[PDB]
Amino acid sequence: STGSATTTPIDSLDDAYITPVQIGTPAQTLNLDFDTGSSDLWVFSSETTASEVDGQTIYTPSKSTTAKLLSGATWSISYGDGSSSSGDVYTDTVSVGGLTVTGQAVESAKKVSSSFTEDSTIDGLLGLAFSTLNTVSPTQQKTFFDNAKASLDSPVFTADLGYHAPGTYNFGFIDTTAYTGSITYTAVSTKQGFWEWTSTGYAVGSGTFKSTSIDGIADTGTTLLYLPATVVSAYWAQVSGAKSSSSVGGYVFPCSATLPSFTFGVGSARIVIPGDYIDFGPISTGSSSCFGGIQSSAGIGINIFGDVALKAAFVVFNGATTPTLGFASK
Repeated sequence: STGSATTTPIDSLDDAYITPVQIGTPAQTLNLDFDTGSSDLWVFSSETTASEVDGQTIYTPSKSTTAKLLSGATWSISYGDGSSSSGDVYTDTVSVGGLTVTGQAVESAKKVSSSFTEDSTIDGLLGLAFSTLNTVSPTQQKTFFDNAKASLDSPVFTADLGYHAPGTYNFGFIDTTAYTGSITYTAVSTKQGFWEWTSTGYAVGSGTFKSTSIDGIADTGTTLLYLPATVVSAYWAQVSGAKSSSSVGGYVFPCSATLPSFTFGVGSARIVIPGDYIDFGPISTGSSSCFGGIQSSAGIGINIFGDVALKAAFVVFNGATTPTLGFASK
């Protein structure tokens, strides 16, 4: 089997991408944030505290003839941005782009933190990291991809995120028309539950490539590119007037600037992020200070190849017995 679904930016900045997901019978379609940095499929629901729902579409398990309470199971998750959610668990039929999994754990939120409530465009998350990170207790549950894997034509999914445009998540096949050149594959460590890999270096603009190992994760659920402070300083030093602002929470730059590209290495291959992908717009409406799309990871504990990086590539998440990541230009 295969599946193919379009993913759409939630706003004009590409802050996140939503993908329609069919849950239950008859289908209830919710727009979920596919997140290769986490491993829970959770949804706003008829159980979510009413004051914490503000425009999201909810899953109502009592209206699904295939929903079953997973008795005794609870979940609770906290994300790297400080947001969180928790609740109980149903199993139900879940379909993405024509690919159907029966018995998928659908984690129904009883509580969500304010950042979820305040974002009416995201109805939940669909985790695509390794199932070892799934938070359901006392019986950990498998991700949608893990459940689908055995049925797929090939045990892979691909992320093809658009810049200011829709893109595609495919399951079970690699669309050879969706990229240019060849795909370069690189080793993955699953020791932390992430799609963790080592970039071979970077360049700023037309500058020389610096060969240096940068361990990080491929994370579709993170907007920006978070890299070591040395690398980030080297980038922003090429933008007149750019500076790190403690009050704003990162590097800002004059909105009048033209940003240089940023290149990262994948083995001997190179992925170029155009400068325009690094512009996240005014820090507040009408400001002439703009927020940068490359930020320091120093306070995180891990480097994160988020959407800024991934949308410059066609990315293969190869879930074979020994997982690997592939990157191609497009």
